[PDB]
Amino acid sequence: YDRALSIFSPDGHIFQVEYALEAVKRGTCAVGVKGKNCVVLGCERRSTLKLQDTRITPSKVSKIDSHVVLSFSGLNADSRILIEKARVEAQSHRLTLEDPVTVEYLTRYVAGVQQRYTQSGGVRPFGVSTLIAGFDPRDDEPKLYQTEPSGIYSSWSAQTIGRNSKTVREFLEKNYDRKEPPATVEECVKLTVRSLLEVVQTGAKNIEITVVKPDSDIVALSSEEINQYVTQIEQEK
Amino acid sequence: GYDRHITIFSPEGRLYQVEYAFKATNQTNINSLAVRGKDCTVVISQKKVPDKLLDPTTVSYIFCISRTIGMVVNGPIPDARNAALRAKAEAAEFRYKYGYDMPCDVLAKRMANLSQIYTQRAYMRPLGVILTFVSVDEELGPSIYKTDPAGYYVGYKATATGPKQQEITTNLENHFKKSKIDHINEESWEKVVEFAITHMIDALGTEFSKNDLEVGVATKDKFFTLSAENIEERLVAIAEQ
Amino acid sequence: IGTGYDLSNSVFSPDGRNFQVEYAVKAVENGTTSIGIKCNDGVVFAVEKLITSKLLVPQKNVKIQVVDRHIGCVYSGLIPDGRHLVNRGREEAASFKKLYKTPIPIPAFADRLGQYVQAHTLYNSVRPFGVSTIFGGVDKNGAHLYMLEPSGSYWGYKGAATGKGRQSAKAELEKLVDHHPEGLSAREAVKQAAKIIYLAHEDNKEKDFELEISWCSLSETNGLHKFVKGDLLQEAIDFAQKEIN
Amino acid sequence: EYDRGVSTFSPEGRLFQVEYSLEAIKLGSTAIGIATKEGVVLGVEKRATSPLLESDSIEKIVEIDRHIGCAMSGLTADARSMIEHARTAAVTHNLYYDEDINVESLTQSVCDLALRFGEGASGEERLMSRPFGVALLIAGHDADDGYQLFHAEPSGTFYRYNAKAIGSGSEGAQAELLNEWHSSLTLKEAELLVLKILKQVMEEKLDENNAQLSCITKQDGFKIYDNEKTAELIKELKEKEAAE
Amino acid sequence: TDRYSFSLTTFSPSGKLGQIDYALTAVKQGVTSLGIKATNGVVIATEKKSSSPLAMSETLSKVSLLTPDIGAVYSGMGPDYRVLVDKSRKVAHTSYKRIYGEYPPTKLLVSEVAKIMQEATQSGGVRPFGVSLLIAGHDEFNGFSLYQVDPSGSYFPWKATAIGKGSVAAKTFLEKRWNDELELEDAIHIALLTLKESVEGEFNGDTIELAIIGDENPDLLGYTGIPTDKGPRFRKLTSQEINDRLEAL
Amino acid sequence: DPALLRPGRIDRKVEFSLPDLEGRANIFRIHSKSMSVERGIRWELISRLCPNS
Amino acid sequence: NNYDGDTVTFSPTGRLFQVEYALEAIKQGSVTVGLRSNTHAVLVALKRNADELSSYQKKIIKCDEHMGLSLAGLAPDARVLSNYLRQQCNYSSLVFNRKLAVERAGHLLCDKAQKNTQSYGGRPYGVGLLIIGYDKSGAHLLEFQPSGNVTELYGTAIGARSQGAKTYLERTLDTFIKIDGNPDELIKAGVEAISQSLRDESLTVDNLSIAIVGKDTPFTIYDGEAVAKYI
Amino acid sequence: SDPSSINGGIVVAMTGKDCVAIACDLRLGSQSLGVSNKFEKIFHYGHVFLGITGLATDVTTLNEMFRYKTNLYKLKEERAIEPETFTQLVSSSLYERRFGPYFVGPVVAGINSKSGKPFIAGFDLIGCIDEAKDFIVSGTASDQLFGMCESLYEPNLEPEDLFETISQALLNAADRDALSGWGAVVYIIKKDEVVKRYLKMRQD
Amino acid sequence: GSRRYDSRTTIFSPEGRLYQVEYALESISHAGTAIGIMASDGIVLAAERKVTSTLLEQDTSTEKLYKLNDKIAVAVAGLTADAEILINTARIHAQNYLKTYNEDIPVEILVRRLSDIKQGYTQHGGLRPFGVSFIYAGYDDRYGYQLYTSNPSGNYTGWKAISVGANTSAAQTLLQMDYKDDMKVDDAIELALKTLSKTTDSSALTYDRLEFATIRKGANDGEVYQKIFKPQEIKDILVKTGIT
Repeated sequence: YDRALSIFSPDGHIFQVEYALEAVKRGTCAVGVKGKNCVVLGCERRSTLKLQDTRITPSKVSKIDSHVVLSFSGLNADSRILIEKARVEAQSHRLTLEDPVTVEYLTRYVAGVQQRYTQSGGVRPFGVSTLIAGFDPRDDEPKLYQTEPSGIYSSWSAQTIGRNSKTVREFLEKNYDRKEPPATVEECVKLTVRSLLEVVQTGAKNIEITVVKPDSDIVALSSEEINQYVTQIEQEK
Repeated sequence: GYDRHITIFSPEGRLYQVEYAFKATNQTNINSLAVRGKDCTVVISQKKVPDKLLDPTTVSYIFCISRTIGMVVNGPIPDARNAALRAKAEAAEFRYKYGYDMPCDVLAKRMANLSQIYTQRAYMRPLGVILTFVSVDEELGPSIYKTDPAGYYVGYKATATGPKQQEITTNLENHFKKSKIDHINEESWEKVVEFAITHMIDALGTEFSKNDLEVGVATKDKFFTLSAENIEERLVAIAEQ
Repeated sequence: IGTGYDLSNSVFSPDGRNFQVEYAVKAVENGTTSIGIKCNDGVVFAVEKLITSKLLVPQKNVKIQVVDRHIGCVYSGLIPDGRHLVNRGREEAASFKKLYKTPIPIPAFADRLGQYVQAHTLYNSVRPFGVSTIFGGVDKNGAHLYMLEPSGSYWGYKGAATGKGRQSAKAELEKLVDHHPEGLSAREAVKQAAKIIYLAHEDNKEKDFELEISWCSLSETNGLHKFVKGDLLQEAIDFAQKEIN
Repeated sequence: EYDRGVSTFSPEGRLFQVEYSLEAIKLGSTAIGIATKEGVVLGVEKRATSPLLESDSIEKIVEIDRHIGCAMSGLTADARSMIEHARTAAVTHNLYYDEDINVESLTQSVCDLALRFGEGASGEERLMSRPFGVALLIAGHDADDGYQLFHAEPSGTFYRYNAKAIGSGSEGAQAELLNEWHSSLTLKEAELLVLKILKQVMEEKLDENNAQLSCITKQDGFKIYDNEKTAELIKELKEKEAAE
Repeated sequence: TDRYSFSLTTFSPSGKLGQIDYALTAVKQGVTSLGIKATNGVVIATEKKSSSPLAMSETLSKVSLLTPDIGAVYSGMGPDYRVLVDKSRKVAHTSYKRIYGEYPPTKLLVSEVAKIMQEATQSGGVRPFGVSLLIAGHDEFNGFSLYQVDPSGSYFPWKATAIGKGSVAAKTFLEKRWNDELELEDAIHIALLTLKESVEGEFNGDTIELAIIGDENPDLLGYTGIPTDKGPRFRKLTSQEINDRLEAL
Repeated sequence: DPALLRPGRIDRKVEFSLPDLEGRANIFRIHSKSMSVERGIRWELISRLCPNS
Repeated sequence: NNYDGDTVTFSPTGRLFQVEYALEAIKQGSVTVGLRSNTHAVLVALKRNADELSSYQKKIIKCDEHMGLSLAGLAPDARVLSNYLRQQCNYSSLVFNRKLAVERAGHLLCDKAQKNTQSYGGRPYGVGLLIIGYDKSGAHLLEFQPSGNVTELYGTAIGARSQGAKTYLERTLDTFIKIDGNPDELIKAGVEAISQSLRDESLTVDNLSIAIVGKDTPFTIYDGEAVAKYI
Repeated sequence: SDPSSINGGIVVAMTGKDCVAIACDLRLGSQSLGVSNKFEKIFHYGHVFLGITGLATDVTTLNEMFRYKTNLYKLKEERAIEPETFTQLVSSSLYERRFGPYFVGPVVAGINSKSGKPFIAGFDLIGCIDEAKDFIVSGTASDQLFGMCESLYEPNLEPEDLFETISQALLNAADRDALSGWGAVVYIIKKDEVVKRYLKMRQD
Repeated sequence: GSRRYDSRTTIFSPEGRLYQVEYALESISHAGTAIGIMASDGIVLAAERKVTSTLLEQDTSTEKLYKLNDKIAVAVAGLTADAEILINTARIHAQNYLKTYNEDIPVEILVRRLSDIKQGYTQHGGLRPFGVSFIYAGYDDRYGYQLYTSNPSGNYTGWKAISVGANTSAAQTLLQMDYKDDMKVDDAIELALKTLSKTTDSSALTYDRLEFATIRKGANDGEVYQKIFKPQEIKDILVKTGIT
């Protein structure tokens, strides 16, 4: 094939990018807040449909390395195409220059993939938007980036993407303070959980939280831990 | 809006694009009549030459594709030379890889496949010509095979082409009913040229002079075209019939 | 009937015709007059080459290009498109010359170009040529003269013509072949090519023109294609004046 | 009047995608650049769309090499490809000639890149499906002409400007550059001029988390001014208009 | 050039694949053909059709041998059958006669020609083939078996079926006349009887092309004395032989 | 149809295109003069913020 | 109408329209005037800035040590063809040790523009070059039309208001051919030629770009204060 | 020396009456060092057996290659492969590596399930379909073995008398080979059961 | 022009969305019903043919049950022709992972590979989708029995019980009311026949319109045995459950 499927618009755009942005909104919702020493990406997980497994059904947040986690919102099918490249580039980094990836670098590469599919003949661009997070190796500053279909990436102190991202981000302007992150890791879990129960609702059976602490600690919380934070917050409120 | 503009099917199961080729064939107004003699095959055809300024020797619709295979072309003359080139070429190739001269049967099926592929593309125009391949085979004797733009072909006891060919089909059919023998019989090829010319003079309701005929005969191990000088010796031979 | 049928060319129209290629005969219709007189011993090409401005350099533009050493090729219609068709047959001819070491026959060469123009009509992706050529020359089998229509059609000829003045030309070449239906001289035929360019200049009598003449002849040129120049070209010019008087 | 090509005309004679491409430089966010006799100043409105944005690690100034710097405006994903090529290009010349590439010669390479859309034809291998829609202000310093500032378009044409703005605030910006500029201005008075014109077309507040300055001097090479110096300089503009 | 790399079979909006639907119209325009599966043979049958009587039927073919153990007969377009018979012989040699040294089982070969179907229901610059084939055969482990390969690219195993313009009426006749013991000779009487009600034009042993996949004939083997191999199981019936069984109605 | 557009029936084609920044500014002022607006309104900033309108 | 979308579609008027469209790129372009004598060729181009802060865009590209070309169309299109001419001028010096004939170089140029206009997914090149040079049969002036068509003239123009320039050349036609050896006079005859293609833009030491080639002068581009004697 | 003669091993296959038996020795070492005595050279695909000796890397790549094929055959066809098409399978895959070969020798032993008919065949190098209903020998000590098989063998032995015959022929032959000796396994393949026996062969 | 006849199968709509993947799913709702239930001691796979005829051989048909490898069989619902291709790919890939790692391929690996293949066609190439829906029954040591559904979008989701094909809404609701966590294959055999009985469009459900297979660990020596039941055992087990 060789025909353009991305073409210039008489306005100033490409219609496939605006369209792709519309695609991220019709997806499920992932939230990002970083603490003083943690990233937390939590995601809304479906359960309209029932008899769905929990062990074998893939999660919304897929560990690339031992220190770089990626979450995605938009088409759940497409997602796996951006991640397959992203994992192999991380092993190539280890090979050719040594040291594992820096979060800034992986975000720039992932951006370059979506960038390319906005301008190469015979592709549409990805309808999928990432929160790519993690730690730099031998450092402990939390890093939280979000890249989007344009092929543009932005760093964010806290961010949210997917359905009702404007509604959630409004919440986060009013409770997360740029100057003083949540004082500990635990305060940071209560913030991501506090945000989700606005839009997601319908029990703690939908809320997923992955927490990363520096020095290669990836833990994904159990349904019991989630219930516990939702309950506290419901009651206090 | 696009189903009769590339060779895809229609709501009917027909391919109109393929069909328009069949409506291009008969726009040249050149007739052909071809009969299988006893040990020869004779094909006679018109040779319309409109203007004075054409050099008449060059105007032809009998193409030599082998020693044993001639090919007679009804339909436009660009499509004629491209079907003719592809034929000569394939004849050479067969000789090359299988070590005997090509039998007609096989050239008939070979140009048929190329026709078939041309209506299963989207970037190839089916060649709008009906070619009739006349031969004398050493295993299957004198034959006539007629291919067409779609990619169907069948053998023939005789066949005709052109826009007045409905008429010609009628004369030949009566002839083989009454007699009850599938091929015309007469030993000498010269006289099958005579019988053949009478049947074109009866059918079209027109006489023919030497510049209006161009005659090809495949006999054994050779195909020749009669010079227009030699065709008159045949036109005289109809005057004693 | 359906709408379409003029946006490509590997469509056929519902009547089995083309479009582009039928449209392509009208591209050729705006072209310069160009005639060919087949004499017994060779060919004489002559072409009206318009002086469209007073700022052109006289006798330094040509539309008669030689292919190999013995086939003149002369075209009308789209002039850039026309050089490309001659260019293809210089590659084809050169390939023939290496493989068999004889100058490509006129019937062989006719066959080689013919296919080429026909090939561009078989795709939807290549534009059909909008030129008609008159070409011929002298080879070992005698002289031959061909006109190749934009349709990828060509035939033998005793006189052929193309461009705007094709109406007057075709009519004036019937007369010359009824003066000499037993053949005519190649020296002589220079002068007749002159006479039938000036009578055909009457569709185009608005402007002024340079006559360019060439010949490939067996008995004056030894069967090699050369240009008609010097005194001989000025005799033909003076001939044409006296006729049109 | 028509547009059902990919690389087609236009009764006017311009390429058609290119015409649209230039009108997406009206959706940039400003890059302004004054070249004087002592150096070239580049400033940019950085933009924050939210205050939960980290806006000090988003930057739209990038170093090509020591002595050529660039400021980019329009869509920045497009700019990702071209700036890489530029980095590559500068490096190749230091490889092949062990020489610091000219600014002009650098610009000229990147314009040849902007026209390379199509379905695969010519001598230049098409692989883009649509042209770029980002404009560059190639700043730099060569030892042949001194300090130079070029404006590279996604057309494929490049002009050396003494001052130019690009972005959404172009019209209102270059109307001012016209009046206020003269032949010679000293470098810290150029930096204040960048902050004055950036302030008139500003849609925010002028402060250091949404304006970035950068210079190019021969002696210091390309330096992007820290927030400490950008903050100070901002404060000396609100002071200097305050004596007027 | 080629720029046609986009499929011309596309999803239609209320569902279905429009080209494959259309192509099945083109199947039901053509001749009528049928197959009856016995316990020791399969019979296949078709009607010849010409432009005029001036065509010969002697050089015409509509039932072809793909391997000596597996024959095919179509109803639909003449052109598409002609190339697809040749591609069938080709993959049958290239992918089981060079690899496992022998002719492929009937299940396997059917599966390969359905994949030939499939790659013209897809890819660019191509439309679906416009035939539906019965590919009847005999293998050593699934017995006698009759299949129907279609424009969709599916296959169905059958025990008797019909395709072509008289398909609707044919199979009802065949539903009621089927039985769970038939001999091959008894199979023939069904197939001829049915094909006589779908012809209305002339009926002869020269205009019905009939083929049996009976049991082995060493007179078509070509040679004798390797007892390991056993001659063509496929055997097209000559005009003389068919004519007796016509009188036998 | 081509016949209508040739001059002598439509002598002059008069081309209407989306405005530029100054253009967009005048139209805003022409709407806004009948509205209650404070003096703090700088229309230059919000015309810039509306593009290809 | 629907005939204007691609480069393959004729056209009921015998045309193809897209090549027609690309010929309007030359018209909206700026003027360059060529005139030649029997010994020196002159390209007199008027350079064009955008704004006051802007530079002027080079209109004369020295193509070789005896060839120079000047654009009057698309700037990106001119860059492609100029490389192609340099390439074939350098391939002639390397292989046959031959200065590339001017008459031959119009035919090489010719076919590069035809083969993208016959092809699908290509376009015509919307730039006309005036190509001067001094070879073995003397001075030559070629006009390359974006149609592919090459013509050889004693003086021509292309641009906007160009017709007014052809006229200055048309009057002064029998004069300038006869002045030889005196490049001063040809240059002046070409400055006055391009001045009747003005309409309140004038000519200065940053508008006028002259380049000559002579029998006795290899390719020289004068600019700056070296076009300050020749206003 | 040459590729086969580095790693050695033998495989012997001998028919009985309505049964066949394939056997090999367990040695796998290089040059003078014998490394291991737990590598069996006999592999099986359904009810068909293939042992293979020579070049060690090619022993295992052909093991894996064959396994890929017959899994594809068994899924499509819906049966295990018969021995007669197995011969042909080995042959074909050798021959597409004609230029640079596998320096192996596959030996096929099976029971045709249709007729109950014991079936044996040999191969060495690039191809050569060695039809026999007698015996097959392969590996480096093809001299030792060929001789033994011819002398002992009587047509139509019971599968117990076959077990004795083959064990003797393998024994005296393995230990007059310098590239053999270190165990031996003998698979007696009746069409009802497949019994695997390790023998008491002396060490080297 | 070629561009003239291009579908553009693979752009978005204004909704953000892929017409041709949506339509593909439309046509699979026509196709045959297939249900899979993962018991805690097996997986029962059962699918009802979309066509039936009494002349149709239905005794050795297996046009809905296809084995990918020794431990993973799938049920098919959609464009059977498209499925035959990817079944034969799958079989190549499953055998491949065993060749190179000498280890039984996990259910997760084969299922994700097949998904991404579908995914390639909606992403690029300008080609129509492969409209196939697979239910994968598979065993691995690691996660026991694993159950999975894949769509033409090339997305995979785990299940414990699921239904694709015609009458999806109806089948799904029924499974849920009955399903317990403590079920063995016997309860599963009964439920699979039973949901199919409620979605059926025949006046009574019969064995000749049922295809049926299980994978049980209750086969000897603690091994997984794939059994595709013969139609005469299906008819037997149909008398047991008292459906007929």
